[PDB]
Amino acid sequence: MASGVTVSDVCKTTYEEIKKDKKHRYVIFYIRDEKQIDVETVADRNAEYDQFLEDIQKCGPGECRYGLFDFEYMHQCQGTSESSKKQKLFLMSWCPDTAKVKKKMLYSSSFDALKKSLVGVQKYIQATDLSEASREAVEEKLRATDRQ
Amino acid sequence: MASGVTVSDVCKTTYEEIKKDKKHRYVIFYIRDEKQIDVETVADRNAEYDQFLEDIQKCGPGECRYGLFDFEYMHQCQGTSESSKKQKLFLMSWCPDTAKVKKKMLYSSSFDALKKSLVGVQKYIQATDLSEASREAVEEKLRATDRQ
Amino acid sequence: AALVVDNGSGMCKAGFAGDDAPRAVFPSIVGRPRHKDSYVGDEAQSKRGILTLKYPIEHGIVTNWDDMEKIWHHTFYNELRVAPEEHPVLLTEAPLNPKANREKMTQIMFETFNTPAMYVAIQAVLSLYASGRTTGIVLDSGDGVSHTVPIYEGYALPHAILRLDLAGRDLTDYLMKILTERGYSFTTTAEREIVRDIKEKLCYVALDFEQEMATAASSSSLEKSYELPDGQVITIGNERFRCPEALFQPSFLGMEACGIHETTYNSIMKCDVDIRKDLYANTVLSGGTTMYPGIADRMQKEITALAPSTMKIKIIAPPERKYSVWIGGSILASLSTFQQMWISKQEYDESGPSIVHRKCF
Amino acid sequence: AALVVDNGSGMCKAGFAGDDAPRAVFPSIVGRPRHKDSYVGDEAQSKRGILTLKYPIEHGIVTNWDDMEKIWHHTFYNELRVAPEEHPVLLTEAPLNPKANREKMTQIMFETFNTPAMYVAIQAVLSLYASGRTTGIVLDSGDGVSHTVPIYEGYALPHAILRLDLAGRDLTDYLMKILTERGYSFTTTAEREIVRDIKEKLCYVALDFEQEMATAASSSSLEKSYELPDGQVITIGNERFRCPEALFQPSFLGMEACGIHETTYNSIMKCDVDIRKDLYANTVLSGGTTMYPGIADRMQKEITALAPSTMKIKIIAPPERKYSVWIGGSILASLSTFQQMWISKQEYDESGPSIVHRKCF
Amino acid sequence: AALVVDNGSGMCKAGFAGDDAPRAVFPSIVGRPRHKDSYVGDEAQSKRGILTLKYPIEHGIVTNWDDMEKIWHHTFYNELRVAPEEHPVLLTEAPLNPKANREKMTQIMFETFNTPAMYVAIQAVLSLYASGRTTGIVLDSGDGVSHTVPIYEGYALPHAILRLDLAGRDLTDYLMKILTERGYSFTTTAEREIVRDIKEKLCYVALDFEQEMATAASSSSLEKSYELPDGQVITIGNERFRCPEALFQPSFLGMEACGIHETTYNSIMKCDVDIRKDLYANTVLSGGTTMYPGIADRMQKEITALAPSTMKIKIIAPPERKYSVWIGGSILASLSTFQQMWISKQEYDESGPSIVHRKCF
Repeated sequence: MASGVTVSDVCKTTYEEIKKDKKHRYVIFYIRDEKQIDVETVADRNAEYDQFLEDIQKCGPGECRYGLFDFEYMHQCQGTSESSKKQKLFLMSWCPDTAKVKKKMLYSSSFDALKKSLVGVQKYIQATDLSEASREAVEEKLRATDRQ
Repeated sequence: MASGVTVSDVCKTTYEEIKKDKKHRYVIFYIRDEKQIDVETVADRNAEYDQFLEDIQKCGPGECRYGLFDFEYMHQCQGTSESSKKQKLFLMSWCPDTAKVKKKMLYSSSFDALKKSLVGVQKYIQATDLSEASREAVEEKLRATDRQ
Repeated sequence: AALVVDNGSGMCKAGFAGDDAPRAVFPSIVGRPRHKDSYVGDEAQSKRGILTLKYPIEHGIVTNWDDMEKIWHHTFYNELRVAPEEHPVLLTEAPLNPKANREKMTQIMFETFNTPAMYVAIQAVLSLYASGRTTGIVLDSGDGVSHTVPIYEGYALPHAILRLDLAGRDLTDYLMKILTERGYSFTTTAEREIVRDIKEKLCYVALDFEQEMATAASSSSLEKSYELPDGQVITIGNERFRCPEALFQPSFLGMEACGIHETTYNSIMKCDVDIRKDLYANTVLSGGTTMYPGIADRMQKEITALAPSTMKIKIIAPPERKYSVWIGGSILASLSTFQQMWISKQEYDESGPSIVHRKCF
Repeated sequence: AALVVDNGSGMCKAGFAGDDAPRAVFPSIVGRPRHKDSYVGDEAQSKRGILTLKYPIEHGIVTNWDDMEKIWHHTFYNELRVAPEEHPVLLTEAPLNPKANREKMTQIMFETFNTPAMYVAIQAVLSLYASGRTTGIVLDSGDGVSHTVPIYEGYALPHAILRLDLAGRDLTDYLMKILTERGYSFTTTAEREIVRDIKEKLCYVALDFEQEMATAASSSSLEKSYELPDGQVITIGNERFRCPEALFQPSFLGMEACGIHETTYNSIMKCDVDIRKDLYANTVLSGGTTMYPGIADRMQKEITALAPSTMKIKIIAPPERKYSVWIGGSILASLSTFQQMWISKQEYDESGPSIVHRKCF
Repeated sequence: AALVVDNGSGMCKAGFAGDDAPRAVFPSIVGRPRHKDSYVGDEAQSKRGILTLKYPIEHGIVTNWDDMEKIWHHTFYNELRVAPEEHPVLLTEAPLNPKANREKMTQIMFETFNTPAMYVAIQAVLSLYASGRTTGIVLDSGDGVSHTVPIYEGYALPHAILRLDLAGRDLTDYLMKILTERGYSFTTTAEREIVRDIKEKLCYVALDFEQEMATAASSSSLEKSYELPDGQVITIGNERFRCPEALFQPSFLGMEACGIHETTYNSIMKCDVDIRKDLYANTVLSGGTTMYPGIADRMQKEITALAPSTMKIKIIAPPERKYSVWIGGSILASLSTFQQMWISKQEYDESGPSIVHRKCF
């Protein structure tokens, strides 16, 4: 099921700046005029995950957004005493339970368009409250893909 | 899996007459009273393979038998212009598809007893119809063991 | 006369050696009331509305020994009406049965049922021998599981045995589902048996599945009617061949597995190159789920397509293949010369349950 | 910082020189839809139900260059998120890699990825050096293949290198099989990863396999539990040590091959008599499949039994041996003095791909 | 008719005097179960997966007499199906066979097999005579060993005989290795036979090895295809001529030895100056490993380059040279006048085993 909402070119450009150039840490997307996904906030490369959570919620408790984040965490391979830094890109659909049905429908039905436009994302995360968006929750999901 | 069917001494004697003494070309075995493998037909040393096929089938389209044959064929060693005569003993289990299940079970489950009693056979051949028992088919199987 | 018991995942077959067919065929299930302390076989099945039903054999492996003992008890005393202590007993087992299970089976026969003698035989080997062969590959498909079992000179090749946890029971469930899509609703267990009956009577394997689908869309020539017990007549169309297609395309059931033709091929490929030719030329179908009209032809076609072009392909579908395993055991155990092959109670008392590995394998 | 890429049959390890561990470790697989045009690594693995998966490296040798380029593309852009044209690149190769493959690799780095410089290093040599040795024999066992690689004064001895096409992946499959025998069924690819996880966490090598089997039969002391993702807890017994036993006894998998201890011995025996003493005294374990607890002791025992009585035997199992190859490359490539050892783009333009043989060997 | 038995390291050839070719050709191996008490020849080879295989002849010398007796037993009773006590027997031996071995052979024929008469002939001398010469040098290359044997007026010159422990079997192993490098994996014994077959059908000796390598790199004109038993077609390229190159360059196998051309040259140089001219002009190729296309030309080229410029070089490659030794023995033993040359049982009883040195040399 699709809404027909399109993805702006800037979204793709910003995505490449994060994935390939490592220029930015994360980006927040929003749907402009119910017609097109566009870039709302771009954070510098040194930005932390807490800032990401603040930014994605900054527009209010009923507002929906998408968030892309280049997440870094430590991974210890079984049998090796050495922890290596892993980086994985995830894309989050933020649709708080407090959001109105129209907004929820709009964002959920537009998410696939964004996914298809951003090739190479490792994990797609659905979040409706902070328990699902927390660092711990996200990290757990990302690790689940870690090749043992 | 074994039926418990035994092998008569005459079978062993006849086998030695073929293998060592070259007195006979082939022998057909049958199971007597479902209890013991015995000798049905012994053919002279000059008998041909066609006669073997006739003899092994002579008791009807649903009858099972075993056949031992001292098979002769010409072998050309790679690189040598000279064909040498090779002789190989094979043991055939003849269980036509037209045979009743009881007979099929009896002969298939008794075959190992016969194999163990006849030491030195080069090839064991399973045949359920003429396409599997033909001279061409048998020769092909025998050649597959030819040391290049 | 010796007793012959074929231990199937879904069905137990039992009878007397020398007979042409089993005397008793019943579901291998034990039922207990949700709220006699237990019911077995047809009785359990008839009371399924109030019972919790369990299968002691899962995909050919005994997983519940208490219930298995009940099944055997039911076999000897209720179905065959004999005292097992008076009869030697031949039991069949699935390929890859654990050694421990074999030993446990042996222990229960001698210590619990006090049989004077027993023998264990591999289901696929019996089927192969019953076809007059000692070398070939058996596609054994029963109610609960399908196996491809390559056998060379009477010895199964364990490394090359493949299992598909898809068989008759799954197909019955699948048929129920697709009949529901047509507007027929079978929701009860009793109704499930009706569907099983429909499946066994009306279903078949298409040579070309796509072509058959096209035919079914353009004509009613493939439609068949079935009268329900209540007198209502239902019409079955493309469900007739869609159902068994699941054997060739397990994805119909949502399974990420190869179909039985590919599985057979893969099993052959796991064997030594020198025996593959024999395996291709001696593929034996065995089990109730192989009774679909057309299955042999379809297998022939599919294996020919997978095998090297020079390879001779022969599919063997004996008419009696529904009970080939049991029949093989029945014949074997009826031979007077086979009497020496039994594990005797004395031998068991001397050597323990491990004797089964020496005497039967 | 230079990029370091260890090309494994089953796993790709990649990161930046100077790091203590790779940044990225992922399956070396490319997937294509059965019915993006292609998926690589974890992404391919996560979609395995709908993809045909292929390994571009088979037993240490690249056999599919198109797919290999995709793996590298994925390594540079997706995992490391760097432009390869800005970084020198150190690549590892298996022993006995064909010259043509080495040249092809060199060509692709300079012409397709436009790297400014590159170096190729042999996996076993890196591992040996990382242990502070220049002379010894390396038992390298990864996901897809095991090698014994005698090295004398920094030079691998090609005539004495032996390969066993048995490693981690085979063991995972084997474990799946024997768990099935216990009643646990893992049939899906996702489930296979679970089994891999079980293998890596719970399996170990017995010092005495027969004794351990006896212990397992008489006590539950060797049993361990594993919680599945769905919350179900399974119990693993003698499968824990039966699985890695396949390394010492490949017959468990139906393979007519010598185990890793015999293979190591045979490799040493293929070398000159004067260096054998050094090889016995310097056997280095490397690769993920060597991480089994007990493996070093077992190797010590087995080699001692095979070697002349006067021979000193020493098995070296560095703690970091899971990534020894990569770590060795990381350290080497991080040295400021190593910069002179690179093949430069200029040198490649002048001499062509054959320059790799002069500069790296 | 007398029996003729050519005792090769890897192959036994046997038949009746007067025949144009041996009746039986089989591996000279004895197998015993790892865990009939023993298997011989093709039977042993067919069961190699479960047997330990041993060669009773190593590089032309009998090292295991128990097994050798089994080989002979198998030759007489299983392959030829004759009673040896009824037939004189001609046996061949390698050059430099110890006197003790000759005597032991004589003892076993008369005392164990009760042959009425026997004769022993040197393999290289038979081959030379079969070519119509009494003076020359024979390059005898079988399965297990290569010899250069200078012969003057019918007498081998022991001081000038050279041995290269490199022959057909080594080449087969080598081919396996280099095919593996190409991506074909042959790991089983059965597969080894396939490789042997590939070697014998497709391999050849390049006149100029470097030029041929260049051609192979620039064109596919030298590539040949081989259909495997499973139907798969493989392509063989520069392996075709790299494999037999090992005869001229043993370093390909890691051997510090001279190739067959140098060895031949060195053998000639060990002889008196007055007979060297005759040896150069009469070099006879013999044995299966000399059947490679191009080998005669290559030898001609290489010896010409090594020999003084004024020396006439002639390489003789009889078409029947695969079995030249046996054929020579067959013809000799078929002559009515040869009957007086036998060691009789009576002579043996009077003089003991040492009679073989007087009657045959």
